[PDB]
Amino acid sequence: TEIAYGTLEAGSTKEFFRRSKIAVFEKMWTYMKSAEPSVFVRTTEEGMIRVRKSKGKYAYLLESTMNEYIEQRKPCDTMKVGGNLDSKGYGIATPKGSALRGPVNLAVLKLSEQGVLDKLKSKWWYDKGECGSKDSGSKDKTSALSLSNVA
Amino acid sequence: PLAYEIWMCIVFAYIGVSVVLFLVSRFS
Amino acid sequence: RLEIVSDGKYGARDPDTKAWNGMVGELVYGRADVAVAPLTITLVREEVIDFSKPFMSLGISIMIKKPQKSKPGVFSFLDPLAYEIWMCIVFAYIGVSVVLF
Amino acid sequence: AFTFAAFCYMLTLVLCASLIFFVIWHIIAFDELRTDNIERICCLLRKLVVPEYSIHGLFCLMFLCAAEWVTLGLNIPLLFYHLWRYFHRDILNYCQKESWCKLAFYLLSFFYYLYSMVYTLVSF
Amino acid sequence: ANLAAFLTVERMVSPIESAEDLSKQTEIAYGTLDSGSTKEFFRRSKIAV
Amino acid sequence: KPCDTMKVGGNLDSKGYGIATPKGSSLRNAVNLAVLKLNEQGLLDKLKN
Amino acid sequence: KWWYDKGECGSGGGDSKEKTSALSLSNVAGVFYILVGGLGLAMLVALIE
Ligand SMILES: O=c1[nH]c2cc(C(F)(F)F)c(N3CCOCC3)cc2n(CP(=O)(O)O)c1=O
Ligand SMILES: CCCCCCCCCCCCCC
Ligand SMILES: CCCCCCCCCC
Ligand SMILES: CCCCCCCC
Repeated sequence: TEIAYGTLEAGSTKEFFRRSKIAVFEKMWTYMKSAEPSVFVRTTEEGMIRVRKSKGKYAYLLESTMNEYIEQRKPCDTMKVGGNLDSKGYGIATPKGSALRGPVNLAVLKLSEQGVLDKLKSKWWYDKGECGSKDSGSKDKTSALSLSNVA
Repeated sequence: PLAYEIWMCIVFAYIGVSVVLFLVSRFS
Repeated sequence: RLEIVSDGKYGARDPDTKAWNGMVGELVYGRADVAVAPLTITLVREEVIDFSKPFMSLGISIMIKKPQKSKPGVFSFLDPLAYEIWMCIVFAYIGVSVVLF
Repeated sequence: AFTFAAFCYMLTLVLCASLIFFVIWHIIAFDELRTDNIERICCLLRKLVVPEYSIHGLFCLMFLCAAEWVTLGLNIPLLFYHLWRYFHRDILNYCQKESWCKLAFYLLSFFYYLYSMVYTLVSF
Repeated sequence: ANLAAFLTVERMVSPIESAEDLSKQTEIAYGTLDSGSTKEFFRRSKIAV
Repeated sequence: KPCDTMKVGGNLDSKGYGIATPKGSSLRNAVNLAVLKLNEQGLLDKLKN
Repeated sequence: KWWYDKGECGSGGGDSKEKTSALSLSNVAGVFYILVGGLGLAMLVALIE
């Protein structure tokens, strides 16, 4: 309870938590429903700077793709932790009863099978980030005492 | 408990303090 | 030919009138033939519009502030004892010495 | 930051200052013999040269473990001159010129540790 | 103090964290299925990793 | 059991398990909507848990 | 649901709530009083002797 977590003011996340009949998500909804500070932000960018200014006090709940882009393609002062709570999926559409659904669906599955969508994602999300990948090799937490502690 | 960079700093600080004390006990 | 929707929203069924807003609206009313864009697959949309296989999976994730390196200070070894203790030790050190003399 | 090479450059400033006093006392010993018992001034010179050569041996040893090989090259020729003193074991004008260069070399390299150390501490 | 903090609580970390990390160390011999989806996917792969 | 192993790293490629339906059959227009309703209701996640 | 779920605090959450306690003179003054008391007693027996 030390970190207050909030979501968008009017979005799909708030509607999902309002109809989530899960004990893990139910207790989270009643906590976010009654809170003295602002646990709902109208703009996703206003909630982003709120997390950067809270410094470990506001955990914003957003989608996976938007979280990975705002972490890599922006000054990386925040990071994504944990797996996805629910499961969704994007998709291109087509008017009801149109001849441009069959071949289009076959082209989407063909691109996803040939490893093309994974390449386009890794190019626009990682190969073009703002702060980049500084020290890609994750420095393991050295259990030994550092030198600066007794400097 | 102590990183390898500190163990190398202790030995040279030990010899450094020793030679400094030897130099101080020489001017007298 | 690629063109951006004028409304700039994805839109759903309006509560007052049964009209679809945004990109899904232009598809149902025949204003567009293909809508390639990030569009979450839901029940109300698929019931009126056709969808293809999901080209990207996602989920509600958590975003917290990245903990910095937190470089300790130069005098970090003086943390277990407060500043008042260190000074009181020095003043007690000189006090005992003068008394002993 | 705080590296092992940064600490090695800090011990040199305290130790090289003591090497400065040795080469200065050597010039005073040479000046006294030039003006003019005699064994006293020469025997005291033999007792002073041994620590001066042994202390510099640590300068070539500390930087060897500190991976600062760009500084070791500035001290290897100084240690090679000590080998000629131990291998062989007028002379007044020769020793005078062989001592003024020591004061200049032990001072120009002294300012390096005063600046190369800052090039690592504040560069965090 | 550090030796007392060590034996009190233990924090064992995994030697790896992703697939793009083990492809650079090459210290752990990793294996897959003989014939299936994984083998066919790793066969025709355009990405470098 | 005995839970001696564990999963590390994220998913490399993401494919889906779809409910099959005959080509000439008219059940696709029903099973698609039913699967989407079950996914929106959060029943598949609870069933998996 | 109406008593434990709709609660302001949580028992499972604030279980440890451990914080780094920096020691101060508030609990160490016990040895400083004996230190001065020992010096006063030593100066007293010295004057008596
Ligand atoms: O069909 C939809 N497509 C959406 C696509 C995106 C993204 F592509 F990630 F931008 C987002 N965001 C994720 C986090 O909040 C900011 C924008 C929300 C979408 N919503 C919910 P809405 O915007 O509240 O209507 C939809 O309903
Ligand atoms: C910090 C170093 C100070 C050195 C002062 C030296 C003063 C020497 C005075 C006598 C010089 C005699 C020259 C022949
Ligand atoms: C915290 C600033 C004062 C530190 C004084 C340290 C004294 C050590 C010897 C008693
Ligand atoms: C501000 C405290 C300075 C202490 C200097 C060392 C006293 C023994």
